[PDB]
Amino acid sequence: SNVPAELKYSKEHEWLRKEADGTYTVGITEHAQELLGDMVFVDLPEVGATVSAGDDCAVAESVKAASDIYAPVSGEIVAVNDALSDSPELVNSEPYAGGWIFKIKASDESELESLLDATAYEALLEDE
Amino acid sequence: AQQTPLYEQHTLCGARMVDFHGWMMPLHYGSQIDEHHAVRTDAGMFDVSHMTIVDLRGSRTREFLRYLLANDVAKLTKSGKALYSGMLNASGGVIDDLIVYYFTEDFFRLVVNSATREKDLSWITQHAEPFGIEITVRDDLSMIAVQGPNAQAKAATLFNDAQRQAVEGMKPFFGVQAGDLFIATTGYTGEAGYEIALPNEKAADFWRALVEAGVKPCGLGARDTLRLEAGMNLYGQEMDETISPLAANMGWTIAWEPADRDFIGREALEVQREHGTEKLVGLVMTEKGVLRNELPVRFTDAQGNQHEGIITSGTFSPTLGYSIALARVPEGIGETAIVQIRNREMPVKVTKPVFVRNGKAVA
Ligand SMILES: CN1c2c(nc(N)[nH]c2=O)NC[C@@H]1CNc1ccc(C(=O)N[C@@H](CCC(=O)O)C(=O)O)cc1
Repeated sequence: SNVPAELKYSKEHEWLRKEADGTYTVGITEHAQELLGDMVFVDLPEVGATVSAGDDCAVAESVKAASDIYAPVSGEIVAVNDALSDSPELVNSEPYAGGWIFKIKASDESELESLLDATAYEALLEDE
Repeated sequence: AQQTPLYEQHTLCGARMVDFHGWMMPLHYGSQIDEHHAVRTDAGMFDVSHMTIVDLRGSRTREFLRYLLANDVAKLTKSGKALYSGMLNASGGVIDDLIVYYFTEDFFRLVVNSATREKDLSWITQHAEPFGIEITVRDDLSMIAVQGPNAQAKAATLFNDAQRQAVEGMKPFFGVQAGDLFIATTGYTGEAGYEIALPNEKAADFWRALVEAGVKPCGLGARDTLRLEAGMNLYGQEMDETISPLAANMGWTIAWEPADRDFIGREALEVQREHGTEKLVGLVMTEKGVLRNELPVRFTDAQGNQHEGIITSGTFSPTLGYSIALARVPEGIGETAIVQIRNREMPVKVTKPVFVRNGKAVA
């Protein structure tokens, strides 16, 4: 539930799911969304944008504040969640499903190789 | 940071606590937008126990309050009648806004903000003294605000027969003691409902029974978006000791008549009314984004001259589906303005300082 088994994780508090075509679907974790509160807008990057790990490339707006969402890995943005324009509350209700933010074609295997796993992640919320 | 007697009930209801002016209070219980929706469509409730309640007794009470306050308690002529008022300093700035309830010629009650408790108590005990008023700080009481179109019906399922009798037919802005409940038709959301004050030791259980009656727990998040939609001020943002009420859309609360009632600040106010003041307006931003506190608001008069006000409160309105704000602006503003967000200039519509009235967008 709170941390699905099959996912990779950043810190950041983002998740990544490897798609069948080798790209990664990225969104924020239940813990990230809980800390955000109800999302009212999200500003998505441009499809075709190149990012480096650590770039701020999307913004979630809640009732209380704006907050940056950072690239978990280096790569090219291949898709963005256009459902979030009408239904931004999907980040809150379905952070691992309907609430995904973007998709990335990763350009660097070593970054991928240091992403946290369901276990290393549950150790990070639990750590503090 | 302190806490209310309800701290436990809040966490049992899933509250996310934050520090609010030295009290741990619920920001929300899961979703502020849902909490806001509940108040607008059904029944929601807020722990308002951190507000200070002051009882004032003695034959000089009415006289004293006619001097302390800028509205005029002589308007209160029916048992239990309440009004809203500012309490000004000698320069006509606002020390606090508050609600006063009239009980008997010799018994009134004030309810003031939490952030302003110490300053107000000192101001009140300072000026009351020569009137010989018996001043009681009611920290022995908690208070729950129950708000929404079914709030009064849900709350009343907890009232015994005498309490139901006491409140039946009760119009807006009245308060009544009925046994150990004080029930008042006051609120900060723009909806009908009650505020109920009762002993601290009974408050946990009343909250529990209210939950069980179908009233949704609502936190500070929703408290802010409801009050802002309703056009209601938040002390420290819409006004403070440097801001005149007539610049904070509280002109309507100043009881100028009878002219022979002097009150603290009246003389300075009279002078300000004559020199003119800035004014509080509503901002509506239909384009994507959210207006935030203290952002500059700019407009250009017919002549090509730029002028600048400030946002006092900004939020997203879940009832409008758009960001709204209150802002203090020079006179002569027109229909539109521009607000600086990040480093881009966002058009806004300028409106009356109220967004939702008797249920709907007042568009
Ligand atoms: C948090 N506040 C508050 C309180 N006292 C009580 N009992 N409840 C409160 O929520 N005192 C301090 C501050 C009061 N601020 C306000 C602001 C607006 C209104 C209000 O109802 N304004 C109506 C006035 C209508 C009338 O006067 O009949 C409005 O329509 O704007 C009340 C208190």
